[PDB]
Amino acid sequence: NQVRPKLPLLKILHAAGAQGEMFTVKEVMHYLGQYIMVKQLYDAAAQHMVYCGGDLLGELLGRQSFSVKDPSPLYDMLRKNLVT
Amino acid sequence: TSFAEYWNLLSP
Repeated sequence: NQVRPKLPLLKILHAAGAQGEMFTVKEVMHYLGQYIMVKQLYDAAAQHMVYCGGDLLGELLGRQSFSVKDPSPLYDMLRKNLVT
Repeated sequence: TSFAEYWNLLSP
């Protein structure tokens, strides 16, 4: 089954190379991960920390950094930005 | 542990 990202998350996925408007959740997670990797946002020495600053992802989350080990805020953003 | 390995553990 596919989900439809809402516009602010869709821009992020497109920035990471996603094409189109409909994706499986695994595909959403792949492209959102790709955004973080290709923009080198994770800390190379503490790779669960993501420093997004004021980029699209930091604006969407309302935070300049987050930890993949504490994913509640990510899951909140994903809930609000994926139409199942 | 790499970013990719941490990221793969997410399960929204």
